[PDB]
Amino acid sequence: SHMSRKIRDLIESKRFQNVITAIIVLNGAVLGLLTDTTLSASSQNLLERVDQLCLTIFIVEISLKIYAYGVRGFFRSGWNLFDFVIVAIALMPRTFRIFRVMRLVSVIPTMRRVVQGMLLALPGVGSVAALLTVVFYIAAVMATNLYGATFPEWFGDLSKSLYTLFQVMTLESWSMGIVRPVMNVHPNAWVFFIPFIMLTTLTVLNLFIGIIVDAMAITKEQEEEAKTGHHQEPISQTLLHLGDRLDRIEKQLAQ
Amino acid sequence: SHMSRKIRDLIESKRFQNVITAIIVLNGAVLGLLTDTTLSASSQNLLERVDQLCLTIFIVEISLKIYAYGVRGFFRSGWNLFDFVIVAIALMPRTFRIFRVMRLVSVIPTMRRVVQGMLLALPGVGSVAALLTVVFYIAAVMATNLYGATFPEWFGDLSKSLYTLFQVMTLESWSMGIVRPVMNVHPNAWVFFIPFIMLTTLTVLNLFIGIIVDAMAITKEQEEEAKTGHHQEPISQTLLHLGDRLDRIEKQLAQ
Amino acid sequence: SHMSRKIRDLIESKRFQNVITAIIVLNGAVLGLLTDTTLSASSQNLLERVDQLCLTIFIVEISLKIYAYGVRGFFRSGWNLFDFVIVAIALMPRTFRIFRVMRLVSVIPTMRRVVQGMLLALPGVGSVAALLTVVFYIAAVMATNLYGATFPEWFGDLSKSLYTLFQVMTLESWSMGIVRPVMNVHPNAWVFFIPFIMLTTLTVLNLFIGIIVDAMAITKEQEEEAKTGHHQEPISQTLLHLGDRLDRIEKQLAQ
Amino acid sequence: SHMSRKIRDLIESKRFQNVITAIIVLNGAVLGLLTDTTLSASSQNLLERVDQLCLTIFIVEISLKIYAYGVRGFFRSGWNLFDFVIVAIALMPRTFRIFRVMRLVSVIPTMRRVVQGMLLALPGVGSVAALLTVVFYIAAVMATNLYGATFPEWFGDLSKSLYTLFQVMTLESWSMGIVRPVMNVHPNAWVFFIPFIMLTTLTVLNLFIGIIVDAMAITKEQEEEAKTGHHQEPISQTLLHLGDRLDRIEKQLAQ
Ligand SMILES: CCCCCCCCCC(=O)N(CCO)C[C@@H](O)[C@@H](O)[C@@H](O)[C@@H](O)CO
Ligand SMILES: CCCCCCCCCC(=O)N(CCO)C[C@@H](O)[C@@H](O)[C@@H](O)[C@@H](O)CO
Ligand SMILES: CCCCCCCCCC(=O)N(CCO)C[C@@H](O)[C@@H](O)[C@@H](O)[C@@H](O)CO
Ligand SMILES: CCCCCCCCCC(=O)N(CCO)C[C@@H](O)[C@@H](O)[C@@H](O)[C@@H](O)CO
Ligand SMILES: Nc1nc2ccc(OC(F)(F)F)cc2s1
Ligand SMILES: Nc1nc2ccc(OC(F)(F)F)cc2s1
Ligand SMILES: Nc1nc2ccc(OC(F)(F)F)cc2s1
Ligand SMILES: Nc1nc2ccc(OC(F)(F)F)cc2s1
Ligand SMILES: [Cl-]
Ligand SMILES: [Cl-]
Ligand SMILES: [Cl-]
Ligand SMILES: [Cl-]
Ligand SMILES: [Cl-]
Ligand SMILES: [Cl-]
Ligand SMILES: [Cl-]
Ligand SMILES: [Cl-]
Ligand code: NA
Ligand code: NA
Ligand code: NA
Repeated sequence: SHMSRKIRDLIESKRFQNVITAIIVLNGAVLGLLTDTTLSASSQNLLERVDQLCLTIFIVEISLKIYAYGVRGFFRSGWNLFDFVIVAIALMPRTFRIFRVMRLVSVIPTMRRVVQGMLLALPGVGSVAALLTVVFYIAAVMATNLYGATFPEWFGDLSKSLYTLFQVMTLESWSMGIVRPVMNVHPNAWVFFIPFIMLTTLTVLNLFIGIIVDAMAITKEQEEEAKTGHHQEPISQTLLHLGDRLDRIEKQLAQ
Repeated sequence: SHMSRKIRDLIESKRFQNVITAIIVLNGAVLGLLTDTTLSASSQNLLERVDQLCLTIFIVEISLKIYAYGVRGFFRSGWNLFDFVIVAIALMPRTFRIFRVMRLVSVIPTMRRVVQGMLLALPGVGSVAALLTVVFYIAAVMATNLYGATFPEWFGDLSKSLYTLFQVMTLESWSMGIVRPVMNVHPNAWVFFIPFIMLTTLTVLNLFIGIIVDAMAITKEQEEEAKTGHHQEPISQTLLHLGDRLDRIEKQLAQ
Repeated sequence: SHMSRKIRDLIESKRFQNVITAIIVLNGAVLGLLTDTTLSASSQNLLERVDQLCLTIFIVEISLKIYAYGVRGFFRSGWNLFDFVIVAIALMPRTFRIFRVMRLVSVIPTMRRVVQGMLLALPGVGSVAALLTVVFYIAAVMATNLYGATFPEWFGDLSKSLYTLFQVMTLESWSMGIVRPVMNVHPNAWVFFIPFIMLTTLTVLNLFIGIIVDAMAITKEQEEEAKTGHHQEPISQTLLHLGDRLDRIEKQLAQ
Repeated sequence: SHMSRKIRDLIESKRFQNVITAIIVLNGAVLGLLTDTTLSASSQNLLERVDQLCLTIFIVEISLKIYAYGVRGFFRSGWNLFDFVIVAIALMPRTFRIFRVMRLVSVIPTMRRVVQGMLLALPGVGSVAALLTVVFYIAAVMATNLYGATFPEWFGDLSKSLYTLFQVMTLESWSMGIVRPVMNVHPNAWVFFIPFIMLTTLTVLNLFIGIIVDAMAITKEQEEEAKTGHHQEPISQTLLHLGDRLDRIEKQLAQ
């Protein structure tokens, strides 16, 4: 009965998605080729047109979408917003056009759900992250005061110290490159660095594991709802309802 | 009543498996000795005959098998196919004969099941892997543009950048060897590299954990079915059936 | 009806907490600025007053608290004790004032619960930690005896050996920096170092995983009790009570 | 009524255990002091007597034990056997006496149970370990053939290659120290090394996680049985028995 309705049906098809995916990939491949500094002037010119085309197909797509759903209903979705900004900002002649390839995530549903699970897991680890942040800040202040005068390249100011401490937490050359040189001047520096490592590696892995365990559960419920309209009821609710059926046959057997 | 049937019984015995295992090991040991560049001409000649023998015993084995199961029923199995190719390609006088030792996996059932679990887990992490791939590709394009002119050995082209970024994701000399040298020329490069590390280490570990958790469950169900013909019913189905027995005694107590 | 009661209500408000949080942050920011060695004499003087103020607001706070709860009831809490010491020791004109910023943990409840979970998990991994400790001590004695005379910088005495072995367990330059140089003199040293690595990396990760899995469960029960006054009953107790309702309807249907 | 019985009661007391623990620690402390190469002749002499004493107290202990339980019942226990060998071999005037300190594990029950869980978990990961072993062996043969002539220090023979590949699997200097130098001569060597890393890091972590998850469950059941004489019934058996109580009230309500 309606134009709008027939467009939404197009937008939401599997073929349309495949086509926009193919254009993202192509845009991506062309921006990759353009890294090649040896290119002829005409080749670069060509590739830049392919990019122009890709960007155009993107504006038609988003247009189609803002029409078929209306200004307020398109902007209802973070993903549409994201798609919109990514495409919009390219219409302002920043220099990292290649971020356009993140649209593979916004356009492919299973990929969107991976990202959604990870974003959704961030709140629940916020206290673990804050504890890490506090540990970092305190360590960076002490390292600057302790070591900044004698090791200024690594600890000369707070910024330097944070950088160095991040390197130390990743275990990268922590000993041969940082702590042994420091200990030649400050023999007890292991008393600072080895507890720092123990605590940050424990906390970071806590942070990581919390994100991953949650993100995987969220994603998995999203995949279920996407396929069947509902998710698995948690065992605890299943046992709750079993508790109810038991109450209703205990009460029924009064007489 | 049948030749075929008596051969299949041989093939499927525990003694036959032990014998083929022993020949794989021996083939493997001889290819190891042949790495020894100091060997006398006669020793090498000997070892090469032992390999020839090993390969022959393999053709008889596979023959036995294609006969006792017929062309279409042998080629029904990925493992038979794999065994077939590995042995076949050696009959074309590639240079990595040592891959023959992967037959330890195809011939030993518990080992086959480990590999089966890992292959079977690959689909379920395909979106996590694709997200990693996207992150890599985008990072490699930006690193080439940002750093290729000033650091061409590490970022001079897309290939270089991908390699370097893989090294960076593994945390290997990421700071003393790559990022500190880069920052002497581009002082804000930590703004690129430290988020890259955070995101890829999170995603890779997500990838790893997903594979392992699934592969372990799959393998474990395979080990159960191999031993008893069935696996453990998931708790959720057990609770489902408990829900059914409750319905049938709630309905029965109508009167 | 009471002063005490109206103060406790202030102390326990959300606004009061926000205010003490803001003062910790500010104290923290000022101690950070003071790392900056380039500061004018007047700037340093200013910042030191801001610290003096911050410390004062802290004494009023703790005073308020010891009054509104009484000496014995304030000192009932580890966190109050901790808050008390941190603030008290600053009234003794040690040099790491920046530890004051750990009060973000004692004053923010969700952060307190993260730390509480980790402390509470320590007992249950105490045997895994002791095993690691034993492995370290034995390794450090043997490394000193084996390698101390020929590699005294790394193994010259027990202290040196422990340090080196910690570095080796973290995998930092273990081979190019320590074990290959050692093997040029003692060709079988891989027989010591590679088992050391296998065993300590297995044990440390066991230690880490045990802490994290437990700390996460404890923290999560604390967050529940903080919000609703109780936690989730473990599935095992739920099944226990289900077993009871079954007994009471099996016994009831005697006649 | 019996000597034997009163000795076993002594052996099995908490005070006796504390005393043997204290002697292990002391033996351990003295062997540590003896690493100190600067010691006076008389100090070393003293410490060596303390060791002699410690070893003597150990023989009385084991004697007490072989008597109070009899030759066949003492040798029934792996831990007694282990205690016996450790003490016995010292009566043969090998040079790593410090292994005596592993008796802290055999004498302290919670520590014994950690080790027991890890030993008991080894069978269930045997296939994952064998797969790793196969991957290593094949990689080491190919690396020797590919790279041995041009990089003999790292790949000159099978032993060298295994060592290098272990280093590579731990990610230690894998790129700046091994693979970049190799690629200057063999530009496609990343095609060998990067898949090697992906596969071995996945497999090793699978190995590690399998050991730890199992060892923790085993240990935890052992701690339960040690305290209460039984362990927790697995949920699956609890649900089985719930299924039985349901059958017995479905069958009972026939009439
Ligand atoms: C977890 C958070 C880790 C964040 C680290 C912050 C980096 C500091 C940013 C900064 O402002 N810098 C100063 C210039 O803008 C660069 C520093 O990173 C510093 O390391 C350099 O000065 C080195 O090149 C000197 O050795
Ligand atoms: C996660 C995917 C990581 C994949 C990495 C791809 C490697 C690039 C393959 C390639 O085509 N190369 C060019 C020649 O074929 C070799 C490069 O690896 C490159 O690093 C070398 O040019 C260095 O030797 C220079 O410093
Ligand atoms: C898991 C526990 C790891 C703990 C490590 C203890 C460190 C030893 C403390 C000590 O007393 N030292 C001697 C001076 O006080 C410093 C040593 O750390 C040592 O490494 C130095 O002498 C090096 O600078 C020489 O190469
Ligand atoms: C996962 C299993 C990793 C096991 C590694 C086996 C080590 C090899 C033992 C051996 O027999 N060697 C030869 C002498 O006995 C020593 C080698 O380790 C070798 O690396 C040395 O020759 C280097 O010093 C040369 O660069
Ligand atoms: N693979 C490995 N990673 C680590 C990280 C830390 C560690 O010790 C510490 F105390 F830091 F946790 C040992 C190891 S082994
Ligand atoms: N053993 C350890 N591995 C890592 C890996 C990453 C890390 O920080 C990051 F933000 F990258 F995750 C810290 C650590 S400690
Ligand atoms: N990322 C990785 N960390 C490790 C730690 C240890 C290891 O081998 C060992 F035997 F030590 F466990 C391999 C790896 S891969
Ligand atoms: N902390 C980290 N350890 C690893 C180990 C391997 C890895 O990539 C690979 F493909 F090897 F798994 C990335 C990372 S990040
Ligand atoms: Cl770009
Ligand atoms: Cl010092
Ligand atoms: Cl070969
Ligand atoms: Cl810059
Ligand atoms: Cl300070
Ligand atoms: Cl040696
Ligand atoms: Cl010793
Ligand atoms: Cl090559
Ligand atoms: Na590492
Ligand atoms: Na490293
Ligand atoms: Na390194």
